[PDB]
Amino acid sequence: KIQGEFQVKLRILEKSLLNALSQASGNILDDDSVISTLETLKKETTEIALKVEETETVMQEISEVSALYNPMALSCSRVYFAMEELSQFHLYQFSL
Amino acid sequence: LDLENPQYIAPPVFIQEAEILMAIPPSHRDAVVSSLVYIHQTIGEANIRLLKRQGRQNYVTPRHYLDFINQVVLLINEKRDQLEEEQLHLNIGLKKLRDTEAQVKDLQVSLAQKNRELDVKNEQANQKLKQMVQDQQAAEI
Amino acid sequence: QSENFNTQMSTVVGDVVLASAFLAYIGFFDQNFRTDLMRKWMIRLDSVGIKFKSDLSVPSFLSKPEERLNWHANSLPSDELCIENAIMLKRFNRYP
Repeated sequence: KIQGEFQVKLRILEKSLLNALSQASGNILDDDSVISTLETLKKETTEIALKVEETETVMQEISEVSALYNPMALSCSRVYFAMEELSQFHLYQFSL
Repeated sequence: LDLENPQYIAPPVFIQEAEILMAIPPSHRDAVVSSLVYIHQTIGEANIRLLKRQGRQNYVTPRHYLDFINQVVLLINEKRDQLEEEQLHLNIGLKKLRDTEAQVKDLQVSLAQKNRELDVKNEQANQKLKQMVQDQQAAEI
Repeated sequence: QSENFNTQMSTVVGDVVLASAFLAYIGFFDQNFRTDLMRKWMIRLDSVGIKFKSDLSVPSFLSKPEERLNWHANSLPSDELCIENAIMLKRFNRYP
């Protein structure tokens, strides 16, 4: 979910890099806009090269925990439909 | 709606279809539009399979084809636009990088020209410091 | 980031077609039939010669990640099925 910031923070940071370039073209090597903006971009860009280190944990934990519950969850499904088969007798009517 | 593609080729199967309406060599538009017909028909098939395999019944009249076609155009207008705007920013911006690098890449070389000169204006000048010692010191005799 | 789009912008034609049919014919059918139909539509787009994401995700391709989460919060099954229906009940075009 947090990846929603990664996109926007990078979306704006890109517009600043350009809006910061439309001022240099003269004092380039000695300008803050063309220097800071770009520096900020590089640093915060390593977020998917540094942070993702934990992502592989979630992307894995989820599947692992699921297979550890799926067998149980599946049981409920079958247990349910068993009742849905009881509808055969007008009296035994069970809604999900 | 531009459904024409220049790099298209129209595979053999599609060609054998276009004939046995679609300009000699099947065009991209034909590829898409022709498929729309295929897709629509598969449903009739699927609806018969249902009634058979399962116990339900469904129908697929032209009303759907229109809902389908109308849906097909609406999305290609929504997705294409968002994609273009996203390419507009990428293109415009990328022009600055390729260009700004040219201004800097070359500037560094010009700056290297100044240092390439200093090596002569400083080393050869510093050589005057050698003749100053070799002469003054030897003159101290 | 620019290269990535060149490919995305090339499959837009196919993704729209597939996603469209999904929103005008699928709805009625169940998992089995739904899955089957999709394969046919894709096999067709290939036989003919049209680019499209191999593993296209209609639900995702037709709704931001922020929109979905809200659906579940508003009482909606978290299965792969209801998430698809949620998409149909949104971009619908002939009163659900």
